[PDB]
Order: sequence, then structure tokens, then C-alpha cells
Amino acid sequence: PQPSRPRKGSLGFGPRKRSTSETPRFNSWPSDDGQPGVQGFAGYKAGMTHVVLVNDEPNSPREGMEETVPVTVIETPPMRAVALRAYEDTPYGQRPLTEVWTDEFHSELDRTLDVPEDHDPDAAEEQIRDAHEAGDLGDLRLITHTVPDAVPSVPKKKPDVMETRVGGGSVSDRLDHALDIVEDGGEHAMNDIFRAGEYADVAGVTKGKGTQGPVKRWGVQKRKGKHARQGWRRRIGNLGPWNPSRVRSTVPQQGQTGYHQRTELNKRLIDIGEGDEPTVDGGFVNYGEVDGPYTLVKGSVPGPDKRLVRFRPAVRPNDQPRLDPEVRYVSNESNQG
Amino acid sequence: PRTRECDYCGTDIEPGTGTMFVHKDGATTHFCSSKCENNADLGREARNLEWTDTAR
Amino acid sequence: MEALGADVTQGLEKGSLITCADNTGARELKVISVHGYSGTKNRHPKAGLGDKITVSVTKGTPEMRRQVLEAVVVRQRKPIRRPDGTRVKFEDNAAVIVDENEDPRGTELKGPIAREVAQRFGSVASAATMIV
RNA sequence: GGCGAAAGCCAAGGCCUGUCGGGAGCAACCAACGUUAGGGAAUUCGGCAAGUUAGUCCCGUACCUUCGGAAGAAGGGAUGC
RNA sequence: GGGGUUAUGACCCUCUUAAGGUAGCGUAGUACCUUGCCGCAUCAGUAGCGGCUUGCAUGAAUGGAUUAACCAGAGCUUCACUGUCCCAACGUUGGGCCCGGUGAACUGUACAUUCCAGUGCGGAGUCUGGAGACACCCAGGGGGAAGCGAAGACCCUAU
RNA sequence: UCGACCGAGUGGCUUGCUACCUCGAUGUCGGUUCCCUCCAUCCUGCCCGUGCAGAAGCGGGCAAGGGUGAGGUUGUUCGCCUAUUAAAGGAGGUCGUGAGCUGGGUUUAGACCGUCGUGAGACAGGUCGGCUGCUAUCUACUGGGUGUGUAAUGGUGUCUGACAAGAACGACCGUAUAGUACGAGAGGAACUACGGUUGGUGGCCACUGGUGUACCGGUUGUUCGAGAGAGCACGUGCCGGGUAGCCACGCCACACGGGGUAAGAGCUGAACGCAUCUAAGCUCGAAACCCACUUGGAAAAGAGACACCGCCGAGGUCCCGCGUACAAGACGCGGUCGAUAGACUCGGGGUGUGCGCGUCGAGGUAACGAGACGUUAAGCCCACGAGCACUAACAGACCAAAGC
Ligand SMILES: [Cl-]
Ligand SMILES: [Cl-]
Ligand SMILES: [Cl-]
Ligand SMILES: [Cl-]
Ligand SMILES: [K+]
Ligand SMILES: [Mg+2]
Ligand SMILES: [Mg+2]
Ligand SMILES: [Mg+2]
Ligand SMILES: [Mg+2]
Ligand SMILES: [Mg+2]
Ligand SMILES: [Mg+2]
Ligand SMILES: [Mg+2]
Ligand SMILES: [Mg+2]
Ligand SMILES: [Mg+2]
Ligand SMILES: [Mg+2]
Ligand SMILES: [Mg+2]
Ligand SMILES: [Mg+2]
Ligand SMILES: [Mg+2]
Ligand SMILES: [Mg+2]
Ligand SMILES: [Mg+2]
Ligand SMILES: [Mg+2]
Ligand SMILES: [Mg+2]
Ligand SMILES: [Mg+2]
Ligand SMILES: [Mg+2]
Ligand SMILES: [Mg+2]
Ligand SMILES: [Mg+2]
Ligand SMILES: [Mg+2]
Ligand SMILES: [Mg+2]
Ligand SMILES: [Mg+2]
Ligand SMILES: [Mg+2]
Ligand SMILES: [Mg+2]
Ligand SMILES: [Mg+2]
Ligand SMILES: [Mg+2]
Ligand SMILES: [Mg+2]
Ligand SMILES: [Mg+2]
Ligand SMILES: [Mg+2]
Ligand code: NA
Ligand code: NA
Ligand code: NA
Ligand code: NA
Ligand code: NA
Ligand code: NA
Ligand code: NA
Ligand code: NA
Ligand code: NA
Ligand code: NA
Ligand code: NA
Ligand code: NA
Ligand code: NA
Ligand code: NA
Ligand code: NA
Ligand code: NA
Ligand code: NA
Ligand code: NA
Repeated sequence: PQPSRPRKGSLGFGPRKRSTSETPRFNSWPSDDGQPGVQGFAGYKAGMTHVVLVNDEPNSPREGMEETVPVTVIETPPMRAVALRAYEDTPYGQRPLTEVWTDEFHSELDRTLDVPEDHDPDAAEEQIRDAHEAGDLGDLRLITHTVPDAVPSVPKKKPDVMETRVGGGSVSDRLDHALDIVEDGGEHAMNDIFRAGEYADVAGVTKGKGTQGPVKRWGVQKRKGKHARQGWRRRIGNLGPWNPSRVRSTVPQQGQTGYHQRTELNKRLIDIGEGDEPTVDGGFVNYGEVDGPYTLVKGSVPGPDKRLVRFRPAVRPNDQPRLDPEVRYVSNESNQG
Repeated sequence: PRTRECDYCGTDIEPGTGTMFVHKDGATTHFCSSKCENNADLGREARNLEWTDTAR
Repeated sequence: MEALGADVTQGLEKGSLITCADNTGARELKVISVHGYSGTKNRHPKAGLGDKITVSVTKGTPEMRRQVLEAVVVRQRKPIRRPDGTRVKFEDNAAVIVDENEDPRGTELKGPIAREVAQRFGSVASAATMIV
């Protein structure tokens, strides 16, 4: 009597509404086991191509043989860690304490912030160290931003600004490590945080679909057979039982679909290069040509071309890193045709 | 990546693309594209198609 | 089961009529069920290359007809994907009758078998003329 | 045009009055439609809806029958310039 | 109906009430038991067809049986076909959405931002206890207002 | 393990009883679609007993997180049957769900048969046919805006996390273990480590596939005298191919572990000098709970934190060119110190070799001639990219930090 079947779509990604921030904000950070280091990076989505690879999986019967793998090319020029923020531990949880800022700024950063003309870094740094001595110091993160002007395919000169955690080492060593990076002007690269063959989590705001119906948005069935000709095609049977007499939020309905934040786990970094190697004949469709620092990600990444995406080291990897996998071939074939 | 010619038009098949059709008798045909498969399915011979490397 | 070493889009359903490629005297087979398979509400049980299926003999010798047997799908029209990315597809859909031990019921196979079917059933591969 | 007072296209003649317009690749959803790989009635009370077939000529045509029919049975081939 | 005496069945009776079902057909558009039993067909067939048939309650112009041709008549099978289905996608035209102009109706005891429970003429937005709840507006698909629409056709009652 | 008699109960899913609610109407059965729940648990996890050697079972405990599917007859619910399966559990939500669908059955008006009736007609007996209204005021929810409060000084950017949601994962097969332990043999495991499949989930479009009334070609009828080049044939005449995009049939990703427990296994340990897993104390132990992970989240009225900028000016709105965005609104980018859009050119793509002329051409006195070859990877076309300030991003307008 009515075979069962799972509900339509997950309830874990709700409410499905427009993201308030087109720059994604990481909900979690990797653990502190390693040496002091910045816990993420960012870049701009270009497109897709494929790659022939040598299977490095020790547990595959195909180990050593060639495999074709899909890749999303992301332009990953260096970013600037322009400040160091410290969090205090309080009964209400973590709160920003103070910030140590550089005096050295990229020319376009004033399109976004009101850049400090007058700051006292040492005072801030002192406040931080006093906190550490009191054992109230709870976290250390860098205020960082991208340099889209270094990516001509992307129309924006206005930088995207995001805060990224610094993990690893003792708190003291971590503090020093953070301060060293910032004072320079903060310039750092994909090279510095990530190595090819490692797993990253990639976060991004998905392609916007605007308003869509429950069939697309939730995966409910279309009306079937005779039912499909009666005046109803794409609508669900009912909004609920007689009682409770109200519509539950769990029933699939139309609404904003796409343009949500997603964090996708365990994305293998196939290569971190620079130059025009990955670029496709004719240009990446609706994007442009890539010549410059880039990252190849196994498979797919959330978002349309030009969208900012964020990297962090995998917080829950299934597999051991197999470093620097061998790339036999990278297709430059036109994506038109 | 061993490069193969398309058994129809004769251009080099891009690695990691295309389709092999296995015939009834076990003979084998590598196609570089749908365009070529479909042209073949019309019973057209590539040597008679001017745009084809074979014909050229 | 053992990995096929290929990704399959199942091209067959419960009820599909396919070729019996072998000398058993069964000509046409009707798919009934798919071994180890569980579907979902309204979904037609689906079978493809390398699956073991329960089968019914629709066409053939009087003694083979109406019999319910097991078989293995050795060819399908819907493409499969090989690890180099290329697709492979056949001229028909074909299965080979097999016993409880997965040994072919007949002494001879008719036409090509897909290479991946060897990664599963040795006895069937062994009896193959051509493997592609 | 073709068997045609058929279709389709076009004269003569009539009309732009089956009388509200402007804008958004113009979203969801609905009306009326086109195409849809592999499978091929598994759908459903039920092939409902849709699809298949199709004009003409030649070959050929079963059971049954009130000898009139059944019959365009079925099936096969041809078709332009 | 009830009794005497070589497939269907035969003959003689009795009783009611005149006769006592012939030729046929039969689980029927008539068969309660019933998805009757056997067979065909299907992987599987309360269906369909054939045979059997004691027929709850068949049968001879209350016409019986049967039947070529005919049928927008009821049921079933096969080939072919296919978006009916697996499982949905994209596209086309008119709407929908925004703007100018035109411009109704249904409905309205009052109050009303509700939800979970309880209670109550036993099926509450309004009572009781809690929970939740900043206001206004746009689009949606219709869960609830035992939604709107019709002094219930059912059922009983009316000298 | 099965378990009579008799005795005591629990549920409110059947059936019956009652006649309390509605006859100025609370739309039927079955099905469907979509959501939530219960546990008396079918599978899965952890256990106990066994008439527990193993394997396969049987019975029981905890446990509702997830799963429990596809078909043949029948309107059926139910049930019968088939092949699969880890298993193909059972209930409640107005016998959930007709301002959602369907309309096969019950139960209108037509008709037939059987039975009953003198008859009109009847049956609860069978049978063929037999309709599905409404523009949403309130409430409810899914999504999108505008305001106010926080704030007797605004703004830019970055965060916090009270709380809220999730199944974000469930399950199976195979290999090594191992023809090993166990067993006379027949037969035949496990821990662990691997590989894959299935169902669910979120995203993506290099690959394969669909679309693609952009585009290119072929061709039928007709009209523009022919040619060339075109219109119509339903919103492409038809056929062949198909770019971008959008898509699934394509591709990528989706857990360890820790903490606390249930059943259970135990430790120490009295009451009760012994014994005792329990009374105090403790060690362990479920797919369940909590954390972990993903999503939302300053209106959290204790209405938050940090840094800088600004209070005659920070910043914002309007405007203009656009689109990583979009039903209005919103959102995001660019605006000459500029590649934001268009033109042009090149690149990268689609089609498949243009008009004209030359030669050939079955033939025909000739006229004429379907078609073939060359010129010609031609002609035509592009939703993409680059180069390039040539055109257009001009001109600008406005709000903005209150009082004793
Ligand atoms: Cl439906
Ligand atoms: Cl991993
Ligand atoms: Cl099955
Ligand atoms: Cl239905
Ligand atoms: K009533
Ligand atoms: Mg209807
Ligand atoms: Mg492409
Ligand atoms: Mg290609
Ligand atoms: Mg179903
Ligand atoms: Mg439209
Ligand atoms: Mg199809
Ligand atoms: Mg077929
Ligand atoms: Mg069916
Ligand atoms: Mg069905
Ligand atoms: Mg029809
Ligand atoms: Mg019968
Ligand atoms: Mg029967
Ligand atoms: Mg008579
Ligand atoms: Mg009460
Ligand atoms: Mg109250
Ligand atoms: Mg009345
Ligand atoms: Mg009456
Ligand atoms: Mg009602
Ligand atoms: Mg229990
Ligand atoms: Mg549950
Ligand atoms: Mg109900
Ligand atoms: Mg229900
Ligand atoms: Mg309703
Ligand atoms: Mg209705
Ligand atoms: Mg309505
Ligand atoms: Mg009906
Ligand atoms: Mg009926
Ligand atoms: Mg009826
Ligand atoms: Mg037209
Ligand atoms: Mg035609
Ligand atoms: Mg070209
Ligand atoms: Na309708
Ligand atoms: Na309709
Ligand atoms: Na209702
Ligand atoms: Na004429
Ligand atoms: Na009679
Ligand atoms: Na008639
Ligand atoms: Na269709
Ligand atoms: Na409603
Ligand atoms: Na009752
Ligand atoms: Na009433
Ligand atoms: Na119903
Ligand atoms: Na459960
Ligand atoms: Na059934
Ligand atoms: Na009701
Ligand atoms: Na109904
Ligand atoms: Na209705
Ligand atoms: Na634990
Ligand atoms: Na606030």
C-alpha cells in the first residue's frame, strides 16, 4: 500500500535562498597538526578541459597506466594578506580583539575598503601578546584579498576580501609566522599553501537559476500519464494532509534556486602551474585565455566562469595524499565544436 | 596518449574523446565525432565528402 | 562483484528483448530481473553490460522456450566509458546463457564480447571468438 | 496542382475591424505544439493521449461464406529528373 | 418435490397445481458457492479462449441454437509503433511578470500575526495553558478558515 | 522451540453497538502525488539464549537513523502469483491528501439477463453506457522586496554564534584473509585491509548524449517571366548536419574519530563476615543521542565584536555601459587614471564546396540538355575569445552625521 521512497531533495542545504555574500565564507578550518601556515587560498574559475594522467593509486589494478581525468581550470594568482586579526576567548565564544595592518597597499584596494592612513600596529601587536600571556587568545586569522586586475578575463578590478585562518605550530610561533607574512605587504601564492596531489575543499556560490519550480529545485516527479494532460504538469499533488492544517516548510515548493554557498569536500589538486599550458583553443567560452598562475582541480567546482572560489586543505580527507601526479597530456582542444 | 586516426574522416582523434562502434562481425570503427558517425549512418563514404581529410 | 573497469549506462530494462549469442538453441531472451539489483519507487529495474540477469526464452527451440534461466550481458547499444575516456557501443544487445557456476550453457559464442566481461566471467571470456 | 468543387500556393475582388497597446532571451507556472539517446506498454481500469501506416502501378493474397463477399486480407517490388 | 428401475439418459409412479424441461445451449451480459476444475497463453493472467458442467436461479416467436456481411457497440491476444512509462530535458507560439489606458464580479456578524496541546454540543485563529510573533509590500503553489457556490438529491417524518 | 485450559490487561488499525455532532450538504471507494509521524522491528547496527561445531538457522533484548523496490489477474482495499532483494514490516495523520489529479467500482436518469411480482416495478444479484464548478479576503508555508528598531555621529569592509535544518549519508556484492579456523566428511566462516555496485544527496558541463523554429546544406508544390535571389506551405514545408547555452542518459564530491548511553559483557563492592555487574563507585558497549561536517543565522530587545574612514563631508542613492544576477524590487561589475557594450580585424567554431565562367555530358540537324569536373578547405553563418578607444560609458543630479 503506497511503496515508500525517500523525500524529494535534502533538508540540509536550507533555506534555499540567495547567498548574502558572493564571496563564500568557510564554516570550518583544518586542524593544527602541522607547522604554522595560512589555511586557505582563492582564485577565479575559468573553465574545464581534460587531462591524461598516470594512475598513482597503489590499490588500483590500473596503477601506472594512463587515465583521462576531467579538470576545472582556476586562475590562482598570488593574494595579499593585508592584516592579522586576533580572537579573544570569552564566555560568549570567540570575538575579534584587534588587528595588525600593513602600511603597503595594492592600488585598487580602495575600491572596497577605506584604507588605513593612520594605524598603530605595534599597539595592536602588544594587545595581542598581552592576551596570549593571559591565555585569552583564541584564534589567529589573516585578512586577505585577491588581485582580479591580475586576471584580465575577469572584468572586475575591485578585490574580493576574505578572512582566512592561520593554523599550525604553537600559538607563539603561529603569531610570529602571521606577523612576518603581513609586514611584507602580505604577498603569498598557491604554491605556499598547497602542493599538487593534495586534497582541498573548494567553496563557492553556485550558478544562479533564479526562480524555479519543485521539479527542478527539489527533484519531484512531473505529473504522469493522463494526469499530465489535465491542466497540471509541473505541480505537486498536495501541500499536505488535512491536519496539521498548515503547510510544512518541508514540502517542496518553488523559490530561488542556485546562487547558494556550497563547500565541496576532497577535491584533488592535479597541478599548480603558471602560463598558458591549460588554456583552450579559441579561448575558454564566455571567459577568455589563461596565461598566468593556475590550479587544475579534479572534476567540477561550484559556480559559473569568473566566480571567485576558495580553497582550504581538506578537513576530512578519505585518502592519503599522493603527491605530484604525472601529467602525460593536457587537452587544449577548442571547447567550441 | 597514443593518437589515433578517425576511421571515417581521417583526422587525429583528440585523446579522451570520441566513440568506438563495434560491428556485428566484430570489426571496429573509431569515430572522432557525432558528425562523422551520423554521416556514416547515411551510408555516405568519407572519400566522397570534400571536407574530409580522407577525401583530400 | 569485481569492478568492470568501465562505467556503464544500463541500456536494458526488465521486459527488454535481446539476442542470445550462443549455440544453446535459445534465440531471443526476455529480461526478467537483474542480479544484486534494487531500484526505487516507479523505477524500471535496469540491466547492462556485465550484469548477470535472470531471463526468459521467448524465441528458439521448443525445449528452450518458456524456460527461466540466468545469463550475462555481453553487448549493448548504449555506450560505456573506458578509463581513457573513449566510449564503446555495440550493434545489438546480447546476452549469453549461463549456469549456476557462470559457465556458458552452450559450447560456442556468436559475435564479439566486451573486454570488461572477462574481468567478471572467465568461462564466458574463454569461449569467446572475438573480444573487443 | 491533382482523380477532384481535396490540400498547398496565387490572381480578380475584399481586408489589416475575428480591433487595446508598450517592455523584459521574456524566470516559475499554464495553454497549444516540435524534437528527444537506450529501453519499447514496464504506464493505465483500459494504449486514454500520441504515434505507426498512407497516394498510384505491378506481383500476390488465408480461415470463413448466405458464393455476393471476406479483400486494399496478409505479404513483396516499383515510384524523381 | 418426493419415489420405483445401457455416454447423454431410459421407463413406470406419487404429491402439489395442468404438465414436469424435449432439441439445444450452459460457471453464461443468466452460476450464490467462485479466482469452480482441467487445458491454452504469460516469468507470473480474479482477465480472455477451449473443454468439463449436477444450471443458487438456462431453454425454445416471454423464441432456442447458430451464423457470412456490417459496427465511433463490450472483453481478450499478436506484429508494428511510439515520451503512456523508466525520467525527464531543450526548444516554439500565446499568456503569465513590469509599464500606459480601460475596468467588473464572487464574498464580507465582529475581531483576527499564529502554532502546539487541552477544553468545549464529542471536528476552536477568538475559551484555557504554554510556545512563537517588529510593520508593510511582491510572486507562488493551494494545507486550513469542517473555504465559496446550492433551505441535502440519500434517509426518515408530514393524517 | 511449540504451547492448551483458565485468569488479568493494553491498543483504537476491523467489525458490531449507541444516536452525542452536521441534513439552509464537512464531496464517495480504490488509486495517485507530496509531507509528517507511531513501534507491537521486515532488513540494517549492537546484543542474549539455543535442541549454538562450522555454515545456514530458530527464538529473544535494545533500537524508529536509513531502507522496505519492480511486475501478471482484479475498480478493487485485501489477497493470489512471478522474478529479483539485505529486507521487499505493519499502522496514524477527516479510513492524511477531488478550492491537487483520476473516475475503473458503489449509487441518478437509457438498456439487457436471471429471480420475484397479476402489474407498475423490485433485487443487493450480474451486465454495457452514463458530467468532476470557483479570478484566494484571511490564515499557512516557499522564495523575493520596502521600512522601522538596535542608534543625541554616520559609513566601508571583515567577523562572532544564541539558536535553526540535515540521512548527508544508507545498504549490498566482490578480492586478499582462505578452501584457512570449525568439521569424519560434506561443507565452510571472521577481525582487518582493499575494489566496485546500488539508493539517497549537493554541484558541474572538459567527455558521451538530448535539445538547439541561431546557423549551413539538400529538396517537393506554388508565386515573383527564366536565371540569380526570395515569400508561403503553423507559427522550421519536409529531410540531413549542428555552435553556444541549458541539460542527464554524462562527470565530480558526500567520514573517520571522539564523548555519553540502551540492551548486554564485566570490575571493585556492601547491605547479608560468604556470595552478588548495583545499592554508593567504576571499565566497556548500538546504524540510535551529543560533538565532528554542510546550510541558514545581528530583530539574539543582553538587538553583538574588530579595524579603518568620516561628521562638510566618509559613504550611499540616481544616472550611463553592462551581466558571474534577475518575474517587480533585489544583486554584481565597469564608467576615459577605461576593454563595460557595439563596430572592425584576427582567432576559435557550424555547414560542406557559392554566383559566374570554362571543359565534359546520354542524346538531338539545331534549338536545347538533367547532371559531372575545375576555379573552390569554397561560399555563407556564429549566442565565444583576442587585438583594438573608432562609436557609446556623456552630462551630471541628489541624499548624507537631529534638538535641552
Ligand atoms: Cl501524477
Ligand atoms: Cl580524500
Ligand atoms: Cl525485478
Ligand atoms: Cl491513477
Ligand atoms: K448531513
Ligand atoms: Mg480532466
Ligand atoms: Mg563545447
Ligand atoms: Mg568533439
Ligand atoms: Mg508505480
Ligand atoms: Mg515566452
Ligand atoms: Mg526515445
Ligand atoms: Mg517494439
Ligand atoms: Mg501493465
Ligand atoms: Mg502498474
Ligand atoms: Mg486513440
Ligand atoms: Mg473458463
Ligand atoms: Mg483460476
Ligand atoms: Mg412454445
Ligand atoms: Mg473533548
Ligand atoms: Mg494564548
Ligand atoms: Mg433542507
Ligand atoms: Mg427517494
Ligand atoms: Mg471542505
Ligand atoms: Mg520495542
Ligand atoms: Mg524517522
Ligand atoms: Mg480519507
Ligand atoms: Mg496514507
Ligand atoms: Mg483538499
Ligand atoms: Mg473538485
Ligand atoms: Mg479551483
Ligand atoms: Mg465510473
Ligand atoms: Mg465498467
Ligand atoms: Mg459501469
Ligand atoms: Mg514559415
Ligand atoms: Mg511524409
Ligand atoms: Mg569552416
Ligand atoms: Na484544467
Ligand atoms: Na490540458
Ligand atoms: Na479535503
Ligand atoms: Na484546375
Ligand atoms: Na422459462
Ligand atoms: Na450505424
Ligand atoms: Na513530447
Ligand atoms: Na488553501
Ligand atoms: Na467503532
Ligand atoms: Na450546515
Ligand atoms: Na481516494
Ligand atoms: Na528504523
Ligand atoms: Na497485484
Ligand atoms: Na472528511
Ligand atoms: Na478520490
Ligand atoms: Na473533482
Ligand atoms: Na563511542
Ligand atoms: Na543589530
